[PDB]
Amino acid sequence: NYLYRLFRKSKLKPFERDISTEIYQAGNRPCNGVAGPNCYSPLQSYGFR
Amino acid sequence: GWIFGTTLDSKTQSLLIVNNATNVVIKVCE
Ligand SMILES: *[C@@H]1O[C@H](CO)[C@@H](O)[C@H](O)[C@H]1NC(C)=O
Repeated sequence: NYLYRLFRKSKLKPFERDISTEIYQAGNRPCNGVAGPNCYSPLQSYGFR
Repeated sequence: GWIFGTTLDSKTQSLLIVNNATNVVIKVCE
């Protein structure tokens, strides 16, 4: 139930919130909302046990 | 009034300030 963002194209300004959910472009081919090579979701879920 | 934002396509928070000569309405959501 807890998620953290690990991929972004820049660094945040102090006291800023960004809650957008778009597929990160880590390569050259566009993601177009579909996961694949060089295309990952920006938010990874925590694994608390 | 004035609108503010990055892309303004219901993908990010967009600051909106509206004057109607009675109050000032400020909202953040897209
Ligand atoms: C705000 O949006 C612009 C538009 O893409 C971007 O270049 C900039 O890095 C963003 N600011 C932050 C702090 O991420």
